[PDB]
Amino acid sequence: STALAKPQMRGLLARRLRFHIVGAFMVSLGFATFYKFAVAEKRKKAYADFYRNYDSMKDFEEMRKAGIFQSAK
Amino acid sequence: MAYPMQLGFQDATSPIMEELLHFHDHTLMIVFLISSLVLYIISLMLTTKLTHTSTMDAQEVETIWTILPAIILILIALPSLRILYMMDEINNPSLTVKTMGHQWYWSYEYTDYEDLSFDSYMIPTSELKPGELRLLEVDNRVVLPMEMTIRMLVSSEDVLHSWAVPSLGLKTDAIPGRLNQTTLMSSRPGLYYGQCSEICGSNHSFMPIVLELVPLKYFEKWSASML
Amino acid sequence: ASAAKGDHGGTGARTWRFLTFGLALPSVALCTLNSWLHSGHRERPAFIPYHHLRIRTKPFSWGDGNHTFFHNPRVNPLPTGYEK
Amino acid sequence: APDFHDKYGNAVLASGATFCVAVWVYMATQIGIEWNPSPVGRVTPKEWR
Amino acid sequence: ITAKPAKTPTSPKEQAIGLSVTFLSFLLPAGWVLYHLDNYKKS
Amino acid sequence: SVVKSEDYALPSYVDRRDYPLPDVAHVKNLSASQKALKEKEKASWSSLSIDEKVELYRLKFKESFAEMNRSTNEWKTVVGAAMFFIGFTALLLIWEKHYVYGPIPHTFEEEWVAKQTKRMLDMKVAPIQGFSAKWDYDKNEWKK
Amino acid sequence: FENRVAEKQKLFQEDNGLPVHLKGGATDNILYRVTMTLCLGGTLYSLYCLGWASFPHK
Amino acid sequence: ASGGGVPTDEEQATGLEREVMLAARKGQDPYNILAPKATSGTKEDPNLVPSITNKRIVGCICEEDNSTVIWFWLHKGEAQRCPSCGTHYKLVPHQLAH
Amino acid sequence: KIKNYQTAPFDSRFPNQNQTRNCWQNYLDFHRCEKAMTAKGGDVSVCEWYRRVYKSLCPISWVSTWDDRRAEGTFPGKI
Amino acid sequence: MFINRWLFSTNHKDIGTLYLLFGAWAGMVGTALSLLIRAELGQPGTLLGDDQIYNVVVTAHAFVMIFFMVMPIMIGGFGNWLVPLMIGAPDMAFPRMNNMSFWLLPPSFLLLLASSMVEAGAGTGWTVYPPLAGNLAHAGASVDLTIFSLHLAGVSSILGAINFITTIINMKPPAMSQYQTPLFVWSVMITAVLLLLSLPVLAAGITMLLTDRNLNTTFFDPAGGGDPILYQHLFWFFGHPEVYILILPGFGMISHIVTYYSGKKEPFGYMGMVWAMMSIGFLGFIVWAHHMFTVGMDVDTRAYFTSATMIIAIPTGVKVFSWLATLHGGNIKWSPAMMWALGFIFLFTVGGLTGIVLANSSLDIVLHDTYYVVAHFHYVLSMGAVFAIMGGFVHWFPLFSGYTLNDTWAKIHFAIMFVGVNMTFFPQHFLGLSGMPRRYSDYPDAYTMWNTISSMGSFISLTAVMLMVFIIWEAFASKREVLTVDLTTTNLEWLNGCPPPYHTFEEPTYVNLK
Amino acid sequence: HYEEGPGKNIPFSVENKWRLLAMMTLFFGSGFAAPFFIVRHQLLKK
Amino acid sequence: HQTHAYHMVNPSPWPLTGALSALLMTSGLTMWFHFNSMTLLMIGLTTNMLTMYQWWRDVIRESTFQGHHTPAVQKGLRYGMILFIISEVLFFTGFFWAFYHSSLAPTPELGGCWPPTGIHPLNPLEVPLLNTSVLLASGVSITWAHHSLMEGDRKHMLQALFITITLGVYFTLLQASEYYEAPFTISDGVYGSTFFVATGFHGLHVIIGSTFLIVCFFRQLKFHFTSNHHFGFEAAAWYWHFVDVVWLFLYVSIYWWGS
Amino acid sequence: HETDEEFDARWVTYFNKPDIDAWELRKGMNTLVGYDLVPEPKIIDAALRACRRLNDFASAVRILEVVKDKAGPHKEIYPYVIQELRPTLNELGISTPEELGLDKV
Ligand code: HEA
Ligand SMILES: CCCCC/C=C\C/C=C/C/C=C\C/C=C\CCCC(=O)O[C@H](COC(=O)CCCCCCCCCCCCCCCCC)COP(=O)(O)OCCN
Ligand SMILES: CCCCC/C=C/C/C=C/CCCCCCCC(=O)O[C@H](COC(=O)CCCCCCCCCCCCCCC)COP(=O)(O)OCC[N+](C)(C)C
Ligand SMILES: CCCCCC/C=C\CCCCCCCCCC(=O)O[C@H](COC(=O)CCCCCCCCCCCCCCC)COP(=O)(O)OC[C@@H](O)CO
Ligand SMILES: CCCCCCCCCCO[C@@H]1O[C@H](CO)[C@@H](O[C@H]2O[C@H](CO)[C@@H](O)[C@H](O)[C@H]2O)[C@H](O)[C@H]1O
Ligand code: CUA
Ligand SMILES: [Cu+2]
Ligand SMILES: [Mg+2]
Ligand code: NA
Ligand SMILES: [Zn+2]
Repeated sequence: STALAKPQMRGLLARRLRFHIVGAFMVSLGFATFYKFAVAEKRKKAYADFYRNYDSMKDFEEMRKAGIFQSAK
Repeated sequence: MAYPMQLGFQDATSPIMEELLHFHDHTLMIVFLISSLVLYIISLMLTTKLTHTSTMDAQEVETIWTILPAIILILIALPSLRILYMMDEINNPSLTVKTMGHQWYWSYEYTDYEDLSFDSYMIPTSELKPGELRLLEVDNRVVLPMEMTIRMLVSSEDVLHSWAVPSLGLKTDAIPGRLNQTTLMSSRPGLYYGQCSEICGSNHSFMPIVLELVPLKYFEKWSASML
Repeated sequence: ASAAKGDHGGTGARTWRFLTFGLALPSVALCTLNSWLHSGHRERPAFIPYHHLRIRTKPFSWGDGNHTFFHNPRVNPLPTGYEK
Repeated sequence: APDFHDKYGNAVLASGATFCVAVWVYMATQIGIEWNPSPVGRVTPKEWR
Repeated sequence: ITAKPAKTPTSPKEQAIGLSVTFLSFLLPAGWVLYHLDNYKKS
Repeated sequence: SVVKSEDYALPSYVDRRDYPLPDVAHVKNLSASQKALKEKEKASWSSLSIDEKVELYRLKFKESFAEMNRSTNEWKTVVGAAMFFIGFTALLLIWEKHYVYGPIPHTFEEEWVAKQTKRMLDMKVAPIQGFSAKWDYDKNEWKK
Repeated sequence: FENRVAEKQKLFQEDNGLPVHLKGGATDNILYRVTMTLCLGGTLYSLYCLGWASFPHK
Repeated sequence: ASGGGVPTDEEQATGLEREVMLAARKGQDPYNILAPKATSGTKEDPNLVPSITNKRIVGCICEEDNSTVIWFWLHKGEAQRCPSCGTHYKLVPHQLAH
Repeated sequence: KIKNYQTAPFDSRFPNQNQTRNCWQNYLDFHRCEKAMTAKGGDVSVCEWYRRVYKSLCPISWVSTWDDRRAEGTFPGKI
Repeated sequence: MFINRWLFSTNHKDIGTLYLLFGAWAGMVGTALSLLIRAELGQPGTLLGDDQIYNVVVTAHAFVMIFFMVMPIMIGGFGNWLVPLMIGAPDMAFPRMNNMSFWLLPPSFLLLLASSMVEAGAGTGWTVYPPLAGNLAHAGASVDLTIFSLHLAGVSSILGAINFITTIINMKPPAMSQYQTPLFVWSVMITAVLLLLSLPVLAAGITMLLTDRNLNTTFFDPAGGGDPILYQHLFWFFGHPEVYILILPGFGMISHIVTYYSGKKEPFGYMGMVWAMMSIGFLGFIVWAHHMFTVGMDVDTRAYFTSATMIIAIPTGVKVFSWLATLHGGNIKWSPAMMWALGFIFLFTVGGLTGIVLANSSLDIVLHDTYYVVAHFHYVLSMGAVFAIMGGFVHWFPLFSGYTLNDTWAKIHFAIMFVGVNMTFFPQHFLGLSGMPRRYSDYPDAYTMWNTISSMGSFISLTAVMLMVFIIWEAFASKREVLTVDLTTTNLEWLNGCPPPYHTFEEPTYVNLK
Repeated sequence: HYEEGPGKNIPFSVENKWRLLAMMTLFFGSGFAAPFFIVRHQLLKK
Repeated sequence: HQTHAYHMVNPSPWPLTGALSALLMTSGLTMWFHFNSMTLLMIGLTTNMLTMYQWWRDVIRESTFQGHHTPAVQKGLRYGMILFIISEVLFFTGFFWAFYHSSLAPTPELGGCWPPTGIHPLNPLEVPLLNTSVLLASGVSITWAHHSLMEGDRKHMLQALFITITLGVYFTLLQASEYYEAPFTISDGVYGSTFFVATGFHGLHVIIGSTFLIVCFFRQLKFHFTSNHHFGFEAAAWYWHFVDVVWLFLYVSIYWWGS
Repeated sequence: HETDEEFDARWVTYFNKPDIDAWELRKGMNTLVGYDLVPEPKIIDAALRACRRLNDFASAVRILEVVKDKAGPHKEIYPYVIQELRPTLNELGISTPEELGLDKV
């Protein structure tokens, strides 16, 4: 036989809380990172890429030839 | 216009609409994060058999939970108000167009040089031509020059309406006795739709707005042909 | 501002009666003279059918629908002008 | 003594799930509802003008 | 909370009756109007 | 024993794990043998049998901690019944479609949708991300 | 005038189980019935007027 | 300037208003207008709780400024203790003719 | 003086979304000017700017209503 | 005996029960109107008729849910039942005037149902803006009947508010300060101060509308020098405080229900919760023009209303985090009332956060008058005020009736309602961001998918509302009588038994000062 | 006095569950049916 | 038997009759405005008058005759009366807001000026200043009445209260005469709308306060008040000061500043 | 304020009071289990001996159940506390809940 060692007995709820609030913070940072990357940055880059060499007269000509306008045939 | 199953805003047609989309993305992350933190903390409080039911001291923790929200609000308000003062900045329009709301259709007046004005009514569903959009098309579109700063002035001759074009970030109420101004600048040619946005009686759902954005010289000839 | 009047050191009804007959009713008697002095009819102005006046968006619920509740023929024109 | 949930819990869970799935699938696919999904990857564009 | 057993127990069958009558009381009158809408309108 | 409605203002018994020693005993009236067992409890507890100890416990308390904390199968009934009534709702929606809704507009016919889709692409609806962005104007097909 | 409040105090305090709105005697009953008949009658009349006004007159 | 003719409460108050005015004149509080002052609350010196029946609700504000009040019925008999702070209360029934 | 008029310029007197008083003030200014001209024998062409600005800004129905009321003798603004 | 007891009541419990019955009946009317809305929108095209009949239905939906369901249940029903018992008072200060607050409601509701019966109804929106609500675009009696319905409801709540303030300030035990009253009592007092100051302003604005429609005044008619926008300011000077009036007694019940089912003797941070409710009541009077960001106001005025509106998130967050800290360490009892309160905490937080989105004027330009606003406010009303009401009703039903509910059925009811209201409102965020307007009887075809799903959601909530009526019938049919209740030392309203006698606290509690 | 106790502090009777079911059906049922009949009324008129 | 000081009121029909009178007055104004008939409205005004009369009669029975107004009951009624006055102050604030909104930013229809083109305001130094002196004087004479009552002086209480009521009536007759003589009407745009609706609600409150002082005058004649207990008189004095302060704000805002 | 050792010492002394009464025994255990801790063996030992002076065997057993319950999912805590109490359990003849079958659901 052998005695069982004394385990921690005090502040168990506070300890679990401390551990998980920090966990929740770390997650929030790792979500913020992913969200900036998958949504916000992606959007900025879609708009910057679209307009970089965008030719509005050429876009207009394609629309006009497709017959979409009242004012331009 | 909106497309089926759409989740977010219509793509931006104007730089101020572009600004709103990035400011929405910023704000929504925050919304995402706070809601998730709350849902998570809730599940954390509810998933243990350990208890602590005696009186708990509140002062320390209330500082965190006042100061961090205050900071998050200032991080939303700084860019929010930058954009607000941006839209308000002086910009020198090249053209002024008026629109008057009516039950139930919009009229347009372009009177910088000639007396050009006309009415703009929804195309009835039984008269749509194949490919045209139910409740959105009009008989006479609001033709305007692309890539130019336009002053739109909005009022009504009867009850309230409101003149909106979501892809340009626009919504200005149409109030009789009042002349409200907004500015419009499209980065691109094309057709940009909106719908009356103040309850105005039996056909509120059925008086839409269609802008037709084209090069200046096409706009001038169209203006002349509409006299 | 104390006013220019001046007391305390006891109290009450006798002082407020002194104020009622010594100050308040004299002021009413004075304003009553002043008023009944600038009284009696002033010349009614030319009628002009201004559209922000004599509003009628629905008949009144009394009379012929076109007279205001305490209509005074001498000084209140109708939408079409002073009465005959 | 077993209560209501011990005696009938499994059957209530099994049958309510089977029934719920069956009637939603049917309502969603068999009675002419137009969900109007995105055309993207689904519709071949056709000449309109 | 604790409480006494029911003074007037409502058996599974009686609950089925109360539930059905309660659902019918909402469903039938509205159903009758909505079924006859075309009659009210293109009247 | 028997709790009465007209005893509401008196201290009462409760099993709950955060109030382990309730304000009164579960059983206060004692039979002849139960009175003899309460006298025996004044002497050494080593001389009580296991059954006598369990009888003293059940005079003082109603349920043990393991009894009062036990888990139940109630969740099956709740989730199953909720799914039933959600399933019942789809019956109402089938009835509504069959007897209340008429034909939806002609703009949802397949050929209309094809033409409207081409016309939305010809006017480059949402050309940055939302709609026309997903069309390949070089290969004339939906982007992969 | 003379102060007859003590007489009203005895009247309103008489132990006859009457609620205060009827404790003054038979005139309270009359004024109560007149009030309630005009209220309930006027309410039926207001319903009649709704039924009338709920349909076009033409 | 002045004269009389206005009855006083002594002459004309009646009913409950009069009972309260007459009891207050004697330093008494049969209608519970004042808050009772606590004793030290020990078993030898319990708070004495008057009542006209066989039980009365006590609220115990255990420490000054606690926002939480602890409520329980106090019955005729042996002193009882507040279940949060233990201070002692004892019911003293009777009459309304105290 | 300043032709190639495109539209009414920004006016720091009326910098906000509500432009009703901009239209009204230009309509007034035009008609006041025109009365001051023609009267003193001078030329209405000097009032042209106000005329262009109110034409640009004002709804046709406001102008038309105000013109009718000036004719009827019921225009409430001072000219 | 019947008429003396139930038409001539001066008893706070019975009049509380009258308000509960009236609010439950109103709730079945507001539920039917909400299903007519979602039947119209549940497929593309026109079901009922054009926007007139449709917005008559939309307008009545809102007035019935707000004035005849939520305010009567929370303040008339739970406020009258609980407030006197929670302070040991023998009744309200003005028990007879209290009964007139109740009886003015059936006539107010009758006027509202008359408005919809005569002419073509009042299809104006619950904001009743002119000129659409004036005598040319809404000729005839409907809108004046709606104005009068609002006058009667306004008087009923103004006299109610006087009664609650007076009772709460004046009828506590002499040892109890206001910082020893429970949070639900603070929430009713604060809400009653908001009613007292805001209702007379709405009464003034709708009276002006009445005289513009019938006495040839021109408060809101530019032909006489009036301004339609002035009506909007007077209405929303009331209408913002009104949404805090609809939620505050819900926050007070949530604090009680969370504390009780966490097995705690008190809510976390009591004086912080008091401070938070008074700050939100105060800030709720200086923000109203966030309902008018597209009307053409000046830029600095839109900057101030954006910022002052956002600030309300601070005291509101204190309450949400304090409810979380109250669960923390609790011996959690997963009762059906607890589930309603946990649903409240999370879904109110979602709708408060979309409110924060909307406080941003530059973004609100594009979101205003679209379904994004509709999603915001149904998360705080159908999943906040309603969840607090169903949580408090299942919690206190055994006190009011003496009978228990079947907890399994009540959990099933909570599960069906939770799925149905999220299915109904969650997709309206997408409809609003992509630009679908409010108050429309039909939509362009692209909006079909989310409207169909939202309409399917509303039917699942209809099944929950029908099952709730059955669950209440079951409890009265089986008559399981309450025996003991936990934690009475910190929930005084239970200590007189279930139901309490008609007169309680005839002998007041004993509370010493020390 | 008035009756006190479970089932007696309410303006409706719960002495018989079936008669109760009828009254509750009429009560909630009339509130839920009313807006459908008003809509029917507004359609019939014109 | 209770051993608290609060008043359990006997069951009463007046809350239901007052609620029904409100339905009858509002459905009556509706029938008057739209169906050309005064019948419902006269029945509602009558039931409303009967309801107030019997309800306040009963409060006098409960207090003066039955003794239920202990100090704790009176203190409640003080709060009740203060809160009711606050709600009436907010009701007037909505009309003052309407007045300032329209006058501070006069629209083009008015001529873009205040007072509008075509409006000839009353001279504020004539009958309006007289009305101001009249209500201020009546706030001095009610204060005299209040102190005589506290000092036990029946005759001077009645004399000062009579004077206060006579000034209320004089203001009401002077106002009725100025309404008749005024060359503008309630249909004269937003100037006539704000003028008549704001001064007209104020005149109604002067009539209500004068009625209330008349009720106090007859109770005083019947000896109901003691030198220390007379809450009906204090409430009517607070309500009367309220009506005088609302007049002062109307005089400064609408008659003076808005002329 | 106080060390863990001082907290424990005050509780030991509370339950060691010779003439502790039944009400004080319940008040002490029902307050103590409100804290964020499982009570040390020496506190429980003194509460069990108070049970003995008050001739209450059942409450000694219930105290052992509440120790196990306050440990939540830390299943190593209760067996350690029983090991530390065995000399007192044997000396007082206290059976554990498990030895009585009262751990069975
Ligand atoms: C119970 C009802 C209720 C409540 C409580 C609220 C709460 C709020 N509402 Fe809402 N609202 C309505 C009901 C309600 N609303 C209704 C009915 C309408 C439309 C009226 C109409 O047109 O018919 C409306 C409209 C409305 C508008 C107008 C939009 C428009 O028409 O374009 C705005 C604009 O600001 C607004 C904002 C807010 C805000 C900021 C809150 C805030 O009080 C929410 C504060 C709460 C939180 C923020 C969540 C909890 C906090 C935390 C967890 C701390 C962390 C948070 C942050 C750091 C942000 N609401
Ligand atoms: C010292 C004056 C006292 C008033 C005496 C007159 C009778 C009515 C009394 C009520 C007064 C209150 C204000 C109601 C609005 C209008 C009346 C304004 C005061 C007034 O009497 O205005 C008159 C018009 O009256 C009109 O239209 C009369 C129309 C009369 C119908 C009243 C309309 C009903 C109002 C509904 C009120 C609802 C309030 C709700 C309370 C809120 C709930 C919280 C002015 O006369 P005029 O000929 O236009 O100009 C004078 C020309 N020489
Ligand atoms: C914008 C987003 C913002 C989110 C912010 C979230 C904040 C997270 C904060 C963490 C706080 C950490 C506190 C841990 C407490 C949990 C239970 C516990 O551990 O219990 C005790 C803590 O209680 C004490 O006193 C210390 C304090 C008093 C009592 C304990 C209560 C504080 C707990 C608050 C819990 C909040 C949980 C949810 C919040 C979202 C531990 O006992 P002790 O050793 O102090 O005894 C010593 C005795 N003395 C006082 C006499 C010396
Ligand atoms: C043209 C007319 C039609 C319109 C309707 C209004 C008509 C006019 C009504 C005038 C108001 C009359 C009020 C009479 C009240 C008499 C009852 C009373 O005054 O009761 C007193 C209590 O006060 C109390 O309830 C105080 C009661 C407060 C009364 C509130 C008065 C104002 C209410 C007016 C309604 C306003 C309408 C608002 C319009 C927009 C009795 O206690 P004491 O006086 O201490 O006596 C006890 C001593 O004797 C013991 O020694
Ligand atoms: C317990 C007692 C309380 C209940 C009281 C019930 C009273 C019922 C009697 C109502 O009938 C009358 O009918 C008149 C004539 O038939 C109507 O006049 C109306 O009728 C016509 C149409 O508008 C016009 O000729 C009139 O001017 C117009 O006022 C008006 O509504 C009313 O006087
Ligand atoms: Cu025009 Cu809505
Ligand atoms: Cu708001
Ligand atoms: Mg709007
Ligand atoms: Na539709
Ligand atoms: Zn205590």
